[PDB]
Amino acid sequence: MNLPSTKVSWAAVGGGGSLV
Amino acid sequence: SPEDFVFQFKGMCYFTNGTERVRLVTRYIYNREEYARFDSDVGVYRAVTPQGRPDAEYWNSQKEVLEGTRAELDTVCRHNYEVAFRGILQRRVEPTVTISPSNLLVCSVTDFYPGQIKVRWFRNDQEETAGVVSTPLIRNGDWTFQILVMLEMTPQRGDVYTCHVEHPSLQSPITVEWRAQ
Amino acid sequence: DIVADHVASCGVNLYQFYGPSGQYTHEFDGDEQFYVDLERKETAWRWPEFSKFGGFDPQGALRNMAVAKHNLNIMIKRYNSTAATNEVPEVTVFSKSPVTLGQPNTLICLVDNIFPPVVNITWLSNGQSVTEGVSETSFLSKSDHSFFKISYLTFLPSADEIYDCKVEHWGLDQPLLKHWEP
Ligand SMILES: *[C@@H]1O[C@H](CO[C@@H]2O[C@@H](C)[C@@H](O)[C@@H](O)[C@@H]2O)[C@@H](O[C@@H]2O[C@H](CO)[C@@H](O[C@@H]3O[C@H](CO)[C@@H](O)[C@H](O)[C@@H]3O)[C@H](O)[C@H]2NC(C)=O)[C@H](O)[C@H]1NC(C)=O
Ligand SMILES: *[C@@H]1O[C@H](CO)[C@@H](O)[C@H](O)[C@H]1NC(C)=O
Ligand SMILES: *[C@@H]1O[C@H](CO)[C@@H](O)[C@H](O)[C@H]1NC(C)=O
Ligand SMILES: [Zn+2]
Repeated sequence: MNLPSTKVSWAAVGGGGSLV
Repeated sequence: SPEDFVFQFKGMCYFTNGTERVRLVTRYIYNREEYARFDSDVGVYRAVTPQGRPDAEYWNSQKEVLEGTRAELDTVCRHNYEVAFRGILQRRVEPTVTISPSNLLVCSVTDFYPGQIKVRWFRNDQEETAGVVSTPLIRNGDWTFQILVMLEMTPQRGDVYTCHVEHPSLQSPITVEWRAQ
Repeated sequence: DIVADHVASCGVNLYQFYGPSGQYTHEFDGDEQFYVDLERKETAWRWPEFSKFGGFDPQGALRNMAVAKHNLNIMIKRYNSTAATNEVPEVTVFSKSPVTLGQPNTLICLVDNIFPPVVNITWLSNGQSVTEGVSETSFLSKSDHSFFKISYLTFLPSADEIYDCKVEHWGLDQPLLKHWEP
């Protein structure tokens, strides 16, 4: 019996900030 | 030192009174800061910090995502408990009890599971309350715990010391005696 | 802190830029039930005894790691490339059970307060590196989101034995050497 697990939700693209 | 950036997702299940009260909290973490979360007691995703707002709004707007996460309280938490946890909770590993002087007398209670345990010191069958110091419960990492309990000895070499241990794996308490050579 | 009789993580999904590398495990009341080795793509058990409590389709972990990778990249930008802070780990060494000459035992090296989750834990017998009989846990989670990791050394107690656990971490000024006090 394979156990169930929570799924990681896929983040929304673009939400502010800038790479430094 | 090399730079690093860390992401952590924790699908946590909290159980109380068997599975009568269960709560699912999925945590989205950047480095060590949780920024978004789904709490089954809340029912929708919430931004924990400003950086999680884009996701909370996005995920709550996706029917499949929201309904799927709401269903995890049962499909993950409650079913994992049925298939695996109920059995793990029945796991019993009897502790090994050994006494040796280090004046302090040390009672080493090792290799037991679960972590709930009660260790008491007795001197000539009189329970000792003072002069007793215990280490915190020690997690070995291999599904066993250990704990050490020290007792301040008296000057009388004739005194008989007994370490009394109670644990769920024991029908009867384990008692180990020690007396100077 | 949430109050409960028992707590499980189904599961702990970790992914980091350094490497990059990830980790997938399920924990119950603080111990590792199983993990998915992302390299060989198999669900495995550091303690085979627990396989009877259920298997796991590794593809679930692989999918979650791909999503984790996507999320990390997005969060780095949202947080303006704020790097992880290297915390100072805490090390303790102790035996699994009372030591008796000639009776096999195990030395345990606990490395607590780990962050980021990158560390080298090795064992030294009288100053020399020892690899035989060494094993370790995964990075186990903590509520403050740091981690702890335990390394094991099986050995035959002998007179004149000398053991040290050596820990390398970016949060330390220099490798930490913890001597086992029998
Ligand atoms: C701890 O949890 C138990 C078990 O509760 C039951 O199992 C859970 C997993 C959930 O599915 C619950 O919905 C479910 O009730 C609690 O005991 C249960 O309490 C309820 C309410 O008092 C009892 O219901 C009664 O059932 C009888 C017939 O059996 C009816 O005639 C009554 O009208 C009423 O509906 C239920 O019997 C009882 N079951 C058990 C296992 O004892 C318990 O209350 C809870 N403890 C605490 C401190 O919250
Ligand atoms: C991120 O960078 C933006 C652009 O410079 C700045 O306005 C904002 O205050 C910063 N906040 C963080 C750390 O996300
Ligand atoms: C761990 O050891 C490897 C191999 O020697 C080395 O490349 C790396 O820098 C070490 N990491 C740490 C945290 O010191
Ligand atoms: Zn169901």
